[PDB]
Amino acid sequence: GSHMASMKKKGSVVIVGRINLSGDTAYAQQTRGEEGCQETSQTGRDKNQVEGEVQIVSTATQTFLATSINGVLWTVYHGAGTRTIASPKGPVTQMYTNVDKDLVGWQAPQGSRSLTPCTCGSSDLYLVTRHADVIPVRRRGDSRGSLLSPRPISYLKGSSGGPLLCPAGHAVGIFRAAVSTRGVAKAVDFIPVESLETTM
Ligand SMILES: CC(C)(C)[C@@H]1NC(=O)O[C@@H]2CCC[C@H]2OC/C=C/C(F)(F)c2nc3ccccc3nc2O[C@@H]2C[C@@H](C(=O)N[C@]3(C(=O)NS(=O)(=O)C4(C)CC4)C[C@H]3C(F)F)N(C2)C1=O
Ligand SMILES: [Zn+2]
Repeated sequence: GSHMASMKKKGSVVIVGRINLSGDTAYAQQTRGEEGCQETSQTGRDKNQVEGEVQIVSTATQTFLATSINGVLWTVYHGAGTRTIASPKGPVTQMYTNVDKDLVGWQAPQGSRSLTPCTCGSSDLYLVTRHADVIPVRRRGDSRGSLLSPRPISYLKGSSGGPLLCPAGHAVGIFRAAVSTRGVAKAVDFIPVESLETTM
């Protein structure tokens, strides 16, 4: 538009839940409903206590995941764009932005826990989805892995930004895109943790 006085501001990304991995059972928890999410996106002020490594995040139009690794909350650019994230003292600007990698990052929220970058060199991985499904993935290249059991794309939608983990629970990568044919996801593409470590 040409009328700057009425130009709108995009809201903040908002943490609305988490994938609980602290015990023997993975499960999703919601920490904020849709109305409170809307309010928090506009103010950028989120007073909720943050816990865990994998957050469920939302904008006005999308929901996806974000994963703390080495004190940075990482997610995908196709979800967050250049948006700030809401925090107790207001909006927080991204400290990493790389559209070529489909990658953004903010300082990790106070109270969050960070995953350690994997140095195991192992190819037996586990994808964690927004529904707290743990999906075995065999690593097939620097940024690719195959599902041991393929599943319709619907079961992976909304899990970009989530982690691929090694058998020891280290972060190996961030889920970016799916490889699907006839609607069935047979493989996943992820941002390797080394690419995060280079971006850092
Ligand atoms: C056909 C398909 C499955 C839709 C698509 N496959 C696909 O493109 O595969 C090719 C071949 C193998 C790698 C990939 O190379 C292209 C790179 C794509 C990309 F990822 F780097 C990407 N960079 C962007 C940078 C800037 C702006 C937009 C971008 N858009 C991108 O990709 C787009 C988005 C990405 C996506 O849907 N991700 C997921 C997801 O859950 N999102 S989400 O949470 O619902 C949501 C949309 C709320 C945020 C995990 C997959 C879930 F659904 F399984 N896409 C399309 C796909 O996965
Ligand atoms: Zn490891």
